[PDB]
Amino acid sequence: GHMGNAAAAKKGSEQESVKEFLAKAKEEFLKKWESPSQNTAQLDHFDRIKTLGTGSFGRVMLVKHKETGNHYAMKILDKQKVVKLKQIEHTLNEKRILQAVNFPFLVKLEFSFKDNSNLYMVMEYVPGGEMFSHLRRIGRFSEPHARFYAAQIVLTFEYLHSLDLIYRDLKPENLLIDQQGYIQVTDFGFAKRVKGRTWTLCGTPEYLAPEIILSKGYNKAVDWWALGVLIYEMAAGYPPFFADQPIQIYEKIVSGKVRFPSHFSSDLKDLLRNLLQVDLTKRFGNLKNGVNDIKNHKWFATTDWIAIYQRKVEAPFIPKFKGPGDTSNFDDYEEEEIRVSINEKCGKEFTEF
Amino acid sequence: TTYADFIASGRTGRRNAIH
Ligand SMILES: CN(C)S(=O)(=O)c1cccc2cnccc12
Ligand SMILES: CN(C)S(=O)(=O)c1cccc2cnccc12
Repeated sequence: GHMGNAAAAKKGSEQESVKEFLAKAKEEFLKKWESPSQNTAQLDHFDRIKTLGTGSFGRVMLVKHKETGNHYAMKILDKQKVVKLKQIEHTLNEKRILQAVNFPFLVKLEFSFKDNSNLYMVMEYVPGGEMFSHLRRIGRFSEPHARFYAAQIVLTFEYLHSLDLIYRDLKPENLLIDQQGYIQVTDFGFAKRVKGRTWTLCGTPEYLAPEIILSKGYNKAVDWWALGVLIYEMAAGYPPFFADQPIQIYEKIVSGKVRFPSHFSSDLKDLLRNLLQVDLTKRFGNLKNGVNDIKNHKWFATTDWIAIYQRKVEAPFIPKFKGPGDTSNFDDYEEEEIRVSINEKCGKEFTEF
Repeated sequence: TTYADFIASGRTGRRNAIH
């Protein structure tokens, strides 16, 4: 066989130990999901320092909690905007998931509250910036560098999928680098509790699995496809399927064809062909062996999955950090004033927030 | 090159989810 007796016994034991972990993690998540947090701070508890990012729903700002001096990232969502953008259920769901999950590579929600006009999700500040910016800046990550990040996504998806959460919006834009060089997954606006199948067309074109594009009822294997896209993009500097317009990207994705840079190792290419596998019955992460097909793949032979989870691996890259409020790793955004209307907007729609 | 095609695609910046 590929493993001798000591290796196989060690590997099987480790696999049962993570099953034991996930079982306990699932119980703690459900208990938190049934009894969630609410109204745990207020706006004047924070100084607003700088906008770190923007989106259709609102803005994310670096804030400083006045009492403690601690910095946080405060996501501000315009309620009326959220309605018009038909994002009520996503936003409520994201906040509900964020307060219920617990994993070292998932951003932690520290406070949440609302006022007449806005919803506020106060998350840990992740000062290293988006993986996106570093990837485009460096050009591409070495395979060990890409592997270090990929390993954390694998563990994170293993965790989320054990909670029956499909993530569905993996991309470097969504992955922040913390001070130790580890990954923080943010943005759960498309995550959903799915034990079986789900049908929503959602995600980012380059990262859509074929079965999403083809309007099938799909499952958590779309996350493993997206992992393949992420690994490819991290290691190549560009994603496997690109084109001027999303429709042409989709034609490439469903085509079953993928080309690799010549500098890709064969181990890497083998993993990618098994993740970027259009046939759901052959895609890694979707077979009887589950995530173990990925974690035991030759490309991950050097990965100490436990050490990664415990964050005992020295990161290949540590972002420039010049203090707790440093925003140098984030781009600059036009600053809009936070106006809290006198009239409560959309009170019914966000009652549970 | 494939990288040049990636540049020519114009989708080198931050990518939005579909809407
Ligand atoms: C992705 N960013 C640029 S962002 O939107 O500003 C952001 C979102 C969520 C949590 C964050 C934590 N720290 C820094 C930035 C954070
Ligand atoms: C083996 N342990 C339970 S653990 O090191 O705490 C751990 C926790 C969560 C996920 C894991 C995945 N792979 C290896 C170890 C993992």
